Amino acid sequence: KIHRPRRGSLAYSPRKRAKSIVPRIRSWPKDSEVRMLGFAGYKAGMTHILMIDDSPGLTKGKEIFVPVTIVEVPPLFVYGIRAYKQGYLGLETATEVWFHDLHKNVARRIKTLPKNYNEEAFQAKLGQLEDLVNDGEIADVRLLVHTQPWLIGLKKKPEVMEYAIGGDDVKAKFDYAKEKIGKELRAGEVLHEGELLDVIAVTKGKGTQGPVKRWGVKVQFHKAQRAGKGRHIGNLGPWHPARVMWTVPQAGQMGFHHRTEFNKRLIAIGENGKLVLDGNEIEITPKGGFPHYGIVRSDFLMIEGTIPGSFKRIIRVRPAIRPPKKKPPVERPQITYVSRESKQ
Amino acid sequence: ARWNVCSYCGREFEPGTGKMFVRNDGRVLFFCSSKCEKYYFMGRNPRKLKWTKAFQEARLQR
Amino acid sequence: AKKGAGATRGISPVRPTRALPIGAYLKVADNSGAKVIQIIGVVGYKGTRRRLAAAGVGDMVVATVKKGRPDMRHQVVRAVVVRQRKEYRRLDGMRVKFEDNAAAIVTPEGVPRGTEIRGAIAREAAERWVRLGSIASIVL
RNA sequence: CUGGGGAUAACAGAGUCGUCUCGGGCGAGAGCCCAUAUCGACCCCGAGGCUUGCUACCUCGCUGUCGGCUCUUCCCAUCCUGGCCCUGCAGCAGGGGCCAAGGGUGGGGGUGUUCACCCAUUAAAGGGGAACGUGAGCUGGGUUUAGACCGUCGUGAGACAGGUCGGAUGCUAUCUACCGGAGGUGUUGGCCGCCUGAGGGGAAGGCUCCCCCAGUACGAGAGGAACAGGGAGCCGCGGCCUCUGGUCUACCGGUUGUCCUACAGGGCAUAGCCGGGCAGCUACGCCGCAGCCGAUAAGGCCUGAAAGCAUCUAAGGCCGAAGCGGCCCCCGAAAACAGGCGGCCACCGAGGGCCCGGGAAGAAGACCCGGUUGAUGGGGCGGGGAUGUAAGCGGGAAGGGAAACCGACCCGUUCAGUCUGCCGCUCCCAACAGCCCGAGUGCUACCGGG
RNA sequence: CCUUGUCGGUUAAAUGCCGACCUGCAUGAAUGGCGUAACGAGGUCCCCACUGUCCCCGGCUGGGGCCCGGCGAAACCUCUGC
RNA sequence: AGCCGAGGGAACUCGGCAAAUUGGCCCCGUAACUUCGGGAGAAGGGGUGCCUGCGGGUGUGUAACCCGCAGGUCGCAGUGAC
RNA sequence: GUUACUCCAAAGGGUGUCCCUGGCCUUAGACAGCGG
Ligand SMILES: [Zn+2]
Repeated sequence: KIHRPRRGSLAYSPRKRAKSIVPRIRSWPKDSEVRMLGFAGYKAGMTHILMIDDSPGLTKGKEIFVPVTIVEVPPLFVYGIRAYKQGYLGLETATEVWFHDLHKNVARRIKTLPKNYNEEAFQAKLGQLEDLVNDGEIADVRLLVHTQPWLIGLKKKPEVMEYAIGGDDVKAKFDYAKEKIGKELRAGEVLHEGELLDVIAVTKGKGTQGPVKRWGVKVQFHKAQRAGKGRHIGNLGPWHPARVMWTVPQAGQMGFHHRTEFNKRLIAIGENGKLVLDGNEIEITPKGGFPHYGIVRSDFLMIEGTIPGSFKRIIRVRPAIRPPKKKPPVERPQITYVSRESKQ
Repeated sequence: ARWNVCSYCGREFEPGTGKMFVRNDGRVLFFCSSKCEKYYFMGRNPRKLKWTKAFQEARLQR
Repeated sequence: AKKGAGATRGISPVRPTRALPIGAYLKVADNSGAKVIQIIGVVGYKGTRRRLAAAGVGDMVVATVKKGRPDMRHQVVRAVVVRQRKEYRRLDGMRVKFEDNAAAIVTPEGVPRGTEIRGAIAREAAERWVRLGSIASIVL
């Protein structure tokens, strides 16, 4: 006989359209630094730089070529604190506290906002939460966040999410949260330059596709091409078992999947659309803008390589949950050149 | 980070782009794009094309 | 160290693209009896169903001698590739390519035959095999 | 040709296992001597059903087939990859055996071939099952029609489980199955948003080379290792378009033949042919893919009796694998204990759909952003890009003609003109006018207030 | 037939093709024997050139397929259908 | 049913099936073998547009159809498509 | 093992455990340790 490995992976099945456009983070890393474990933004475009290699391995100490993805990140607004307790099987929500004066555009997502809810009641509810957290029935604390697209002119309907906090304790977490609620978070207060990140997003749509493109099936011989069966597979299976198995390549939806990617290095965090190299202040937006995305105004991240999704899509980053043992240092690498030329 | 110079249309092009062509005699050529390279190996004359610099170098020799 | 004063190998950081498959005819650039060769295999390669082996610059191939002097024909040799027509990226991002596909005939343990390479050769070949740069009067 | 037959063969199935493949007991004898490192006769005892036969239980119009290509899955009697024990094991290696089925096991030459033979590589290039897996999936080389040739046999018509040339390939999917997409009812009041995660899937990773260790231990010399540490690639998986290549029947230019009278601008000839090409799609391009904790197998040990000694086991401990479980990724409230939290309505109206302008999404449905609290589409103004310097006017031009004047092409006016499935500013036109679905009833048997 | 006979040439590698041999199972002289220029939509082996046949597939066009309006069958069919 | 495809060029397959290459006209030059008629368009090579002109053949012909040469110039490409 | 039969493995072996039988030993036996 002849052997080869099967065509495609059974680890990303069922290959179906994502339940939502906003991604979902299922697991969170073990960090000791008490801080928010992630941030969110909108993707703008790609370009390239030249930098002196800091990462272990030959090519270290030389000038190389590095492609880069720019992620636009205006500040977030913290509007909630949420407690969790332990039930029979797993965690379960216990209490929520919201802030009172929320933007007029949050009701584009959450139509049913409360009516009286002044600062009196806000502070009373906070106090109740604290008297609960000092008891012992509490397992972890998380923050509720919403984005502000009105600043960059992208849209008005916002995105709402729930992020976790670092640390083994809950009262330190509550102090952090109680200090942060009602205000804005910027990315420099949370993310460091040089960290490894995991990026999380929803991929581009390709539509209904066949098995040649969707699983890697080999095109058939030219006689079958002239017979009407070239981009088809040959067999749906054997005679016994007398049913089709789920492992047989078929056609269907390709793209718009919820994906994750490990270990992408954050290189630079900028302020107001400009990158201040050691020497001088510079812009990142190229001549003529970015294709399919305009000009960058607020704040942005440089990410080494590629990430999942189309341009104006919502991305979510977290610190690496699966890092190696030989890490590159945490500091902005020496950058010698950044491309501002036309990308269209 | 050197800006290199096209051997067909004479302009400076940025790091991370272009091509180097090596002849078996050791002589070298730099190309900014696919167009300049194809026109070179095809045989076109950059001295008649007003978007190159050979054009001005000839405008002198007129 | 064990034995490094006189050696035959080295490390390149580039790993060019694999552009010359089995069945390809390469010119011989060295001054051995061989003029043309045909690739019949690639050393240090494992593949899959229905795939052919392919080599690029700096790679050693098992070849046959088609044209050449009588005491060299229908013989099986080993050769290092030194040039290719298909491009390949260098670290700074610029790309490089040559005018034809040439090889030098060598020994199964790196030592070359011949005494002079007529023409230029690629830098990666000479970084990987340290006795070739000692022959060619043009290295790029 | 007809009429019929599974009362009767070839083909796969069932039954059986002489043969077949894979094994075992005993100890003759061989191994410098030494029955058991290795080999094990003669005789005796078996497993499997992957060879072949025997029988004739199913099927004579269900389908009659060999090989190949494509595609999925399983067994272990293990070829490499992980871990160990004996050696007639110095090292490098070899031979023989135990656990282990997670991954891999490829490319070519003649032949219709399966197998077998050969080449060059490789960590190694294992053997089998699935209706001798797979023709409502392809092909059609072989084989079993009708044509013809040779050799033998035959008085002849003619035959050959002998060779050779040639010789039809049908389907609108009724039911189930699978891949993907939607609409309902239920969850004992309805609707927003955000979370838990029962369970299910996973190879998401597998392997090789180089430096060093070290010309070191071992070895008379020849030769020649290992743990730790650093790096690189091949096969596989999942994504992106900054760079490089391909296409780009948007767009720009050059040119042939003919027609619109000639210029100019156009139609047709596969976009007429040629060259270049942005967005978009793509790979020949580029980015990413942990080893750690737990419990075990073969095996190696401690304590320790049965059996006052001894003994890894009987009872009890400690270690110990690419294998099992979890950490990690994908799906997932129809998870029938049919969940948890916050908020808004009900006991006119919270919310939702149609409709309008569009795509970052798309076979229909669904999805996403916007709708005058407005830059969603168009336009105008500018930026960037693709081609490559428009028509007209003025001057020159090989040469010709009395002269007026012809004249392919060239220079200037001109980084020009044409175009923009790209960005920005700006309310100049249009996102108006509206229309429909919609919870709302209670009792005893109650839980805790009244 | 034993047969992929043997020796040589052609290939990295030859159950092939070509050239020699002869124990012709079972050649042979008008059921003609040996040759043969030119011819053949005849069978067969090699070389050069050419290529998406293949490595290994990708992009584009027109017609269908899909939605909408209209006309409108049949083969098949015990009942059913994990 | 059709158009293009980098680098390699039959490694595909029973088999180079299918597709591609060549392609009109003038000049030069053309083998083995041969039934001396052929092979033979063997093979292999160079040229080919537009413009300005100069000459020749037949003819009474600044009617008509044909045959040779120089110079200038444009393009990746002059049997430019068919 | 939970199989009347229909439909279910051997030769060869076992200080695994529960029992029968018959010899030899025993007031110093059968192991140990101390020495000849
Ligand atoms: Zn240029």
